[PDB]
Amino acid sequence: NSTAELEELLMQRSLTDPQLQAAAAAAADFRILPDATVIKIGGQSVIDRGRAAVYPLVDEIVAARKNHKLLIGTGAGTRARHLYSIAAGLGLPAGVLAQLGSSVADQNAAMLGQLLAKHGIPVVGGAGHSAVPLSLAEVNAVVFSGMPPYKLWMRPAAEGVIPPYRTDAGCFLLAEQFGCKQMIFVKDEDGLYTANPKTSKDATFIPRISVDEMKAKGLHDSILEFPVLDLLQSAQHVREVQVVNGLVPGNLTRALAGEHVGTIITAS
Amino acid sequence: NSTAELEELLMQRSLTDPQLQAAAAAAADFRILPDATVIKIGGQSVIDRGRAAVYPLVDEIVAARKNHKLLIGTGAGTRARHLYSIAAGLGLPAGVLAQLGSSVADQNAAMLGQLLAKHGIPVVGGAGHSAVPLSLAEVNAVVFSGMPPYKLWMRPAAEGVIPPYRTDAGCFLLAEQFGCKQMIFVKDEDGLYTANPKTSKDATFIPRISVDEMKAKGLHDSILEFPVLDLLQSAQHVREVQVVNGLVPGNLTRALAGEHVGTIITAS
Amino acid sequence: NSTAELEELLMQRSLTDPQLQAAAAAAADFRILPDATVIKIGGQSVIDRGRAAVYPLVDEIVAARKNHKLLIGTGAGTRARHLYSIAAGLGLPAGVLAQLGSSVADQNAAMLGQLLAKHGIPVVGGAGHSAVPLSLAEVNAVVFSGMPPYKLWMRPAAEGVIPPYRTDAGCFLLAEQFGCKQMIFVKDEDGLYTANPKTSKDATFIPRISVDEMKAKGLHDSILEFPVLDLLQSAQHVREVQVVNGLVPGNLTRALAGEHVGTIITAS
Amino acid sequence: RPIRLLPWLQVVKIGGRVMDRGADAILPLVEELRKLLPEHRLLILTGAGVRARHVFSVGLDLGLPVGSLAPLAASEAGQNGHILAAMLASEGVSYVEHPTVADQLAIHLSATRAVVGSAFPPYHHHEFPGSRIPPHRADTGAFLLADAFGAAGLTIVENVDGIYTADPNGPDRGQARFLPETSATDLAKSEGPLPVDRALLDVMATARHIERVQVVNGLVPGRLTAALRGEHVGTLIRTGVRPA
Amino acid sequence: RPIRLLPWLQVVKIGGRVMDRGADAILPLVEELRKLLPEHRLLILTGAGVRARHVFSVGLDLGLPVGSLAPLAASEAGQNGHILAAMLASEGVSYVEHPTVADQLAIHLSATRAVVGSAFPPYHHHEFPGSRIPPHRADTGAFLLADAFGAAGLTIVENVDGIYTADPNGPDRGQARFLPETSATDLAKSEGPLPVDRALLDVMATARHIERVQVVNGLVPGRLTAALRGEHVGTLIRTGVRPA
Amino acid sequence: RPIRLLPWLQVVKIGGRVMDRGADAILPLVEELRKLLPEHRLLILTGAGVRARHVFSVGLDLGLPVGSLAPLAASEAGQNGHILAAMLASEGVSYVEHPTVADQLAIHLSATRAVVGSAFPPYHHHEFPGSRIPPHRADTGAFLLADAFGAAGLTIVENVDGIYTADPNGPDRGQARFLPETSATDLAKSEGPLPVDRALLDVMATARHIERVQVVNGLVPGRLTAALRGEHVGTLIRTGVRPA
Ligand SMILES: Nc1ncnc2c1ncn2[C@@H]1O[C@H](COP(=O)(O)OP(=O)(O)OP(=O)(O)O)[C@@H](O)[C@H]1O
Ligand SMILES: Nc1ncnc2c1ncn2[C@@H]1O[C@H](COP(=O)(O)OP(=O)(O)OP(=O)(O)O)[C@@H](O)[C@H]1O
Ligand SMILES: Nc1ncnc2c1ncn2[C@@H]1O[C@H](COP(=O)(O)OP(=O)(O)OP(=O)(O)O)[C@@H](O)[C@H]1O
Ligand SMILES: Nc1ncnc2c1ncn2[C@@H]1O[C@H](COP(=O)(O)OP(=O)(O)OP(=O)(O)O)[C@@H](O)[C@H]1O
Ligand SMILES: Nc1ncnc2c1ncn2[C@@H]1O[C@H](COP(=O)(O)OP(=O)(O)OP(=O)(O)O)[C@@H](O)[C@H]1O
Ligand SMILES: Nc1ncnc2c1ncn2[C@@H]1O[C@H](COP(=O)(O)OP(=O)(O)OP(=O)(O)O)[C@@H](O)[C@H]1O
Ligand code: MOO
Ligand code: MOO
Ligand code: MOO
Ligand SMILES: [Mg+2]
Ligand SMILES: [Mg+2]
Ligand SMILES: [Mg+2]
Repeated sequence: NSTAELEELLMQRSLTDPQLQAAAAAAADFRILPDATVIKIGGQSVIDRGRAAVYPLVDEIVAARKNHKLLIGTGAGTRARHLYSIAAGLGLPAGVLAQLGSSVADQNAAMLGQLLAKHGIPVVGGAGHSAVPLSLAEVNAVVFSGMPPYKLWMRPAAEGVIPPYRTDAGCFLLAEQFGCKQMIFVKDEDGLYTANPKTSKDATFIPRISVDEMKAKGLHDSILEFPVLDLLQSAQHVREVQVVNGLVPGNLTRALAGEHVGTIITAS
Repeated sequence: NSTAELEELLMQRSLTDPQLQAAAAAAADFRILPDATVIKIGGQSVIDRGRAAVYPLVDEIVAARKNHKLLIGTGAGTRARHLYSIAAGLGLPAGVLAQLGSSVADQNAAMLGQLLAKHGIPVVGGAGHSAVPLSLAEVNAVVFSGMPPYKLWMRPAAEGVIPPYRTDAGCFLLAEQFGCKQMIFVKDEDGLYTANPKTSKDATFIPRISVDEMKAKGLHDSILEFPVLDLLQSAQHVREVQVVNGLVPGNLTRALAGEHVGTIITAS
Repeated sequence: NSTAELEELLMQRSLTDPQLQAAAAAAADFRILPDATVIKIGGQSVIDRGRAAVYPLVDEIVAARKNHKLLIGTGAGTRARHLYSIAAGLGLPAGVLAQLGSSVADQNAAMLGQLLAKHGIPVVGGAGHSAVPLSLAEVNAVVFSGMPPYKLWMRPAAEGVIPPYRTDAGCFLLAEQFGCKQMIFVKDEDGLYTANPKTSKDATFIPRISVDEMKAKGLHDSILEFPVLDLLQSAQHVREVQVVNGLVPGNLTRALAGEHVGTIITAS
Repeated sequence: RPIRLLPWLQVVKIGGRVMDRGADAILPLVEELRKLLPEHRLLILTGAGVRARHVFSVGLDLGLPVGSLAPLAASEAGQNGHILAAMLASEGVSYVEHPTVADQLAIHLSATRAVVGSAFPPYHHHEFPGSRIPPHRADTGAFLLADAFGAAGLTIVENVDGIYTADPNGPDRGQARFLPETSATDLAKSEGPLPVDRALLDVMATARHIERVQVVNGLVPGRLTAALRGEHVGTLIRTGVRPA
Repeated sequence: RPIRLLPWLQVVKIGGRVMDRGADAILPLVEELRKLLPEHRLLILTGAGVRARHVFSVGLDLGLPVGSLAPLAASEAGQNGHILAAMLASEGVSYVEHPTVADQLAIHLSATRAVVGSAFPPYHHHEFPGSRIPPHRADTGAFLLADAFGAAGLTIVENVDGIYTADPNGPDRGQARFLPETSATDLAKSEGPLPVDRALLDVMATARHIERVQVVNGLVPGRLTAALRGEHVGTLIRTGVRPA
Repeated sequence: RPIRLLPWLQVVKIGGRVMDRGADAILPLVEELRKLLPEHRLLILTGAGVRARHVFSVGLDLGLPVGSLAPLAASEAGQNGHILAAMLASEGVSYVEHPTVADQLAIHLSATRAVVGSAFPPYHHHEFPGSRIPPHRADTGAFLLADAFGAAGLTIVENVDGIYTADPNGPDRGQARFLPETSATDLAKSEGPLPVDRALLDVMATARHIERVQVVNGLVPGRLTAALRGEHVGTLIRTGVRPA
C-alpha cells in the first residue's frame, strides 16, 4: 500500500470499489479518547427506578472520576416505550419513533446531570465536546444522552417500527468511534444468563461469551440490543463490552478497577 | 407518605388535585448548586454607569472567585426602558416587550464577560451550563443574562405592558431553582430605605426587613421588582436576599464574607 | 476630551460625523485576551498535506500550551478552491462563495480538534468561547475555524468573486479584536521571499519588512491575503505578524519562544 | 389595551391525555382537524399527559426542584406535538419549535393552514417555586400565547365533556355535576381538582383579549368543529375580559 | 458579472432613528408597508438608532474594541426588526434571523409577501479595525445583501429628505443644501457627516448589480411607495454600476 | 405497514459528481428542474462528489476513524446543496438543514414548490464501523428519507446512464454491460463497484414503501423529467417492496 495509491483510488473509483475499500482499510488507526471509558446507565433498568438506584451510582461516578475518565450515556426507558406504543399504533415509521425516543434519553441525561452538576460534571451533546471535561481532575467525566442521532434516517428493523438502534447502540458506537478503552453497560441484572432471569426460574449465569456463542445459544436479543452485537463484531476499537448490575453498590467502581463482575461479551 | 402513594396519585389524578399537590410537597429536596452564590449586577444601577462602576466590581469578582463560587447575572437598564417605551406606545403586549428586554441584558452580559474573559470566566446561558466553571479554582464563576426566558409567554402585570418578571426575578429564580446558598442584588444604593433615597430627602436606612413588613410599609415595589418579593415568600431554598451598593468599593467582597452590609430582606 | 462630550456627540451626531469619530478614538483601550497568541494553521500549506505536516505541529501545540495560551485557527485549502471554481463558473457572487469556504475551514478544524481532543483542547466557535480553556494549564489552547463570519455580507473584491477576506483575515481580525500579544501564520515556506519561491528560482528571503515596503516591492498579494496587510495597518493591537514554516519541526515552538524564525511583517 | 397581533388566529389545545389514548382518539381527531384546515387558521398546541407524570415520579424521587421538572414535562408535550404533526404532514402541517412560534408564527401560517407546537411555555428552570409540580403547564402556556397574539379564540380539547364540580373519574365521581358555563374567578375560589391548570385561571385574570375559552370533549367527533364556530358544546370559561 | 439570485426582490432599509420616533412615525410607515405588500416582494431591514449610541457610550467607557461594539449595535437593529415585524404580523410578516436571510430567503418570500430582518451585517468580533465605531452598519449591511441578491432595488428610509451638503440638524444646519442626486464616488471624496454609513460608499464601489439607491424621508407618507416605483422623491445615489 | 407521511412527494437525488462538472452540467439540470417545479413537489437532495474523496484522503492519512469521516463528507453534500439551491433561488427554492427536513418538510413544501437538502444522513460520529469509508452516504440517506416519508418516488440522478456490470469508466470498462433493470437483492449478491452505495441495497431490503428507484443520466436533458413520469430511461432498481 501507499498514500499515493490510496489517493489515486479515492479520486478515480466509486467508494463502493473493493480495491478502494481495501486500500482505505490499511490506513493508520487513531484513537481519539483512548483513555476514556464509556458507561451506559440503563433507562428502564436504572434511572426509571429513581433514587434507590441512581443515588448510589452518582456516588460511584463521583468516586470513580478521581481515577477514570468517564463518558456516561443515559438510556431511555419506560416513557420511550410508551411513545413507541402510541406512535406504532398510528402507523408511524421507525424514523419518527427514533426522534421520540431521543427526547426521553435527553430527559434522563438532564436528571442525572443535575445530580452531578455540583461535582463539576456537565451534560454534553456527546464525546465531541468532552475534551475539556476529560482533561481536568476536578471533572474527568461527562453525561450525554445515549440515543444515536439518526432521527428520521434510522434504519428500520426487518419487522416492526421500533428503532433497532437505541441507547445501547448509541453508547457503543460512541465508545467505538472515539477509540475508548472500555465499554460498560450498567443494567439491573448481574449479567447475561442462559434465559431471561426475570421470567425464567433456573437461568444460569454466563461470565464470559462471544457474540457468535450468544447467537448460537439463542441470546441474540437478550441483555443488549441485538444490533449492538453485530456492531461489536464490526468494531475496530472496542472488541468487548462488560455488562454489570448497577443496583449492586460498588459494581461500577469494581468494574472500573478491572474486576470481572458481570458478563464480558467479546466480538470473537 | 410513600413513593407508591405519590406515584398512584400522579397517575390517577389531575395535577391540580390537592391530594397530589400535597404528596408531591413531601418529596425530598435536592440542591443542585448548594455552594454557589447568585449575584445580580444591576443594569441601570451599575453597568449603564460604565467604567467607574464596572471596573471595581470586576476586580471584586476576580478576587472573590478565589473563595466563592459565583453565578453573576446582569440587569438590562436604560436601553430596555427605551425599547419598552417604543413598544408600549405601539400597543405591543408584555410578551413582546419581554423579548426586547432580554436582548439588552444579553448585551450587558457580553460586555461584562469580555472584561472577565482573561480571568477565565465565561458567559453562559444560565446555571445549567455552570457545572464545569464552578468546579475550577481557576474559574469558579460564570456570567449570564438575568432576564427570564418567558418571552412571549411572559405573564402580564395586572396593568400596563411592562413585563413584571425582569432581571431581579430572573436571577432570583435561578438562585432558587439551583438551591444556591445566597442571593445578592448589586444596586446603586446602600440598601432599602423607608422612601426612594434619590427622590426623598430624609429616607431612613433599613438594615433588615421581611417581605410582609415591606408590604405593610408601602415598599412593595421599591428596590426590587415587586414580583420578586412574592417569589421569595414562595421559595424553597433562598428564603432571604441581600441588597448591596455595588458603587462602594469592596461591598460585594464584604457581603460574600458574611458582613451585613446593605439590607437583608427575609421571606418571613 | 471627556466622557460627557463623547456621549453628547454619540447622541446628537451621525456616527459618520468626524467629530464623533475623533472623540471615540480617544476612548481607553481594553485588551480582552492580552496574553494569548493566535496561530493560523494553513489549509493548503499544512492540513491538506496530512500526517507528515499535521502530526509534528500537533506535538508542538501540545508542548507549547504548557507555557503559552494559544488560539489556533485553521485555513481551508484545496477543497475551498474547488468550491470557489464550481460556484464562480455558475456566476455565483462572493457572498455565496464565502459560506462555501467556511465549511472547508470547519472540516479542517474538526480534523485538527480530534487529534487534540485527548490533550484537552476543544474546537470552539472563536475567541469568545475560549475563556475557560485559556485559564487552565491542562488546556490553555483552543482550535477554531479561521473563516470570517461575513457569509453573504462578504465584501467582494474589486474584481472576481473569490471572497477577499478568508482565513488569514479571519485569524488576524480575531487576534486584533481580542488584543492578543502575537499573530503567527503557519505556512509551508520559511517566510516571505522577493518572489514566489515555488515558481521562482532565485527568490531572496526577507526576514523583516513593513506593509508599505511589501506594497512597494510588488508583494501585496504574496504569502498573505492582501486584505490582511491593509487590516494590519489599521490594527490597534496587533501591529506586526510573523510568518513561519510549519513543515520545519519546532519552528512554531521556537517562534513562541521569541526566536526570529520566518518573516516579521510590521504595520509600519 | 395591546393590539391584536394575529386576530384571525384560532388556537386549539389538545390535552396530553387525549393523545395518550393513541390511534382510537387521535385518528378521529386528525380527520376532524383535516376538515377544519380550509375553515380556520390554526395553531394546534399539545399538552403532555401521562408521560410527564412518570418523569415527575422519577424526578421527585430524585429530589429535583420544580424548575427541573418543568422542562422535563414540556418535553412530553413536544413529543405529542411531533406525533400529531406527523399525522397531518400530508396536509402541509409541521411541528414548529417554541422560538419559531414566538417570533415567526405569522410567516408559518402564511405558508400553510395550520402548525403544531408544544402548549407548555418555556419557563424551564425559571418556573415559579411553591408547588413541587410545575404550575405553568399546557393550558396555561396555550392561553398565554393565544391572549398575547390576540387570537380569535382558544379551545381546549379534553378527554371529558368539560368542567364538573368534582373529578368525574375520581373518588367523588358520583356527585360530579357538569358546568356548562363558569367564570375563571369562580373556579379560582373553589378548591378541588379541575381539568385545567389552576394557573390558567390566574393568567385569565390578567388577560387582555380572550373573553371565553371553551373546554370540549375531543373524544366526541364534531365538538371541536362546533366549538370553533362558537357553538356551546362543552364548558365555557369566561375570563373576565369584557367585550366592547 | 454574477447572476441575480432574487432579481424580483425589493429591499427597504428602515433607519433606526425612524423607529426611535415610536408610534408617531411607525404607525404611518406600517400602514404604507401594508399597502405595498400586494405590489412588491419586500425584504425590510431595520437599522439600530439611538440605543446603539448608548451601548457605544458604555462599551467605549469600558474600553471595549470595535469588534465588541459591532454585535452590541446589531442587537438594537434586531430589536427594531422584531418591533416592526410584530406590527405587520397580521399580514403574515415575521422577523427572520441572519442565517435564515442568508440561506432561506427565497422560501420565506414564497411563503409570504414580506419579511423583516436586521440591516446590520454579522461582522461580529470580525469587524474591521481603525475606527472605534463599527464601520459596517445598517446601510452597509442592507446594500451588501441587496447587491449580493441582485435585487431590483434598495431604498433607504431616513428621518430626513435625503443627503444634504451639511447635517441639516447639526451646527452647520444653515448652509445645508439638499442633494437630489449624487454619486457614491462624489460622496466618498467629501469630508463631513452623511445620513448613510461611509462604508456604504465603499461597498457601492465594488457593487455588481444595484445602480442606484434612493434615500427618502419615511416621515412623509407616500415617499417610500413612490421610491419603490422609481419616482424621484429623495436623494438618488448612483453606485457606479453601469446599466447595459 | 407504516402510513405514508408525504405520499405526494417526489425525491430527487443529484449525484455529487454531477455537481462536480460545474456549470456545463448544472445549468441544463437547473433549467430542467425549473420546468419540473410546476409539475411535481420536489425534495432535491445533493450528494458529495470529489471533495469528500479529498477530505477522506486527508482524514485517513491522519488516521481518523469512519465516524470522523462521515460528517466531513456530509459537509460536501451540503455545499453542493447550497450551490444548487442558489441557482433555483429566483424560483423560491432554498436549502433546508437536516433538522428542518426531518421535522418541518411539510410546511416548507407548502410554502414553495421544491426545497434542496443534503442527501447524506446525519449519522455523524455514530456511523457504523467496519469499513474505513462511511457506508451511509448520499444514495442511502436519500432513500431512507424517501421511504420514511412514503414518497411517490426516489430518482437518482447520475453521471452515467445507470448501472452496468462493470465500472463503465474503470479498468474493465470494455466488458461493462448496461442493466436496464435489476433488483436490489441481485445487486447485493454481486461483488464489484456500483454507482450507488452498497448500503442503499441494505436499506432497500427493509423498505416499507418505495418499490423502485430509477438511476438516470442527469447529463442527458429530459431524462429526469421522463423518470419522474415513470418512463424507463435509466436503470430501474426494484427494492423488493411488493405492490398491493
Ligand atoms: N438472557 C438474559 N440475561 C440477562 N438479561 C436478560 C436476558 N434476556 C432478557 N434480559 C432482560 O434485558 C433487560 C435489560 O434490558 P433493558 O432494556 O431493561 O435495559 P436498559 O439498558 O435499561 O434499556 P433502556 O436504557 O433502553 O431503558 C434485563 O432487565 C433483563 O430482564
Ligand atoms: N425605598 C427604596 N429604597 C431604596 N431604593 C429605592 C427605594 N424605592 C425606589 N428605589 C430605587 O430603586 C432603584 C434600583 O432599581 P433599578 O431598576 O435602578 O435597579 P437595577 O437592578 O439596576 O435595574 P435593571 O437591572 O433592571 O436596570 C434605586 O436606584 C432606587 O432609586
Ligand atoms: N513572495 C512570496 N514569498 C513566499 N510565499 C509566496 C510568495 N508569493 C506567493 N507565495 C505563496 O503563498 C503560499 C501560501 O499561501 P497559501 O494559500 O498556500 O497558504 P494557506 O494559509 O495554506 O491558505 P489556506 O489556509 O487558505 O489554504 C505559499 O505556498 C507560496 O507558494
Ligand atoms: N372538576 C373536574 N372536571 C372535569 N375533569 C376533572 C376535574 N377534576 C379532575 N378532572 C380530571 O382531569 C382529567 C383530564 O386530565 P388532565 O387535565 O391532566 O389531562 P390533559 O389536559 O389531557 O393533560 P395536559 O395538561 O398534559 O394537556 C379528566 O379526565 C378528569 O378525570
Ligand atoms: N449630510 C447629511 N445629510 C442629511 N442628514 C445628515 C447629514 N449628516 C448628518 N446627518 C444626520 O443623520 C441623521 C440620520 O441619522 P442616522 O443616519 O444615524 O440614523 P439612521 O439611518 O436612522 O440609523 P441607523 O444607521 O442605525 O439605521 C439625520 O437626521 C441628520 O441629522
Ligand atoms: N457498475 C457500475 N455501473 C455504473 N457506474 C459505476 C459502476 N461502478 C462504478 N461506477 C462509477 O460510479 C461513477 C459515479 O460515481 P459516484 O456514484 O461516486 O458519484 P455520485 O453518485 O455523483 O457521488 P455521491 O455518492 O457523492 O452523490 C460512475 O461515473 C462510474 O464511473
Ligand atoms: O420552522 Mo420554519 O418552517 O420556515 O422557520
Ligand atoms: O425562519 Mo423560517 O426558516 O420562517 O420556515
Ligand atoms: O428553514 Mo425554514 O423552518 O424555511 O420556515
Ligand atoms: Mg386538562
Ligand atoms: Mg442613516
Ligand atoms: Mg452514485
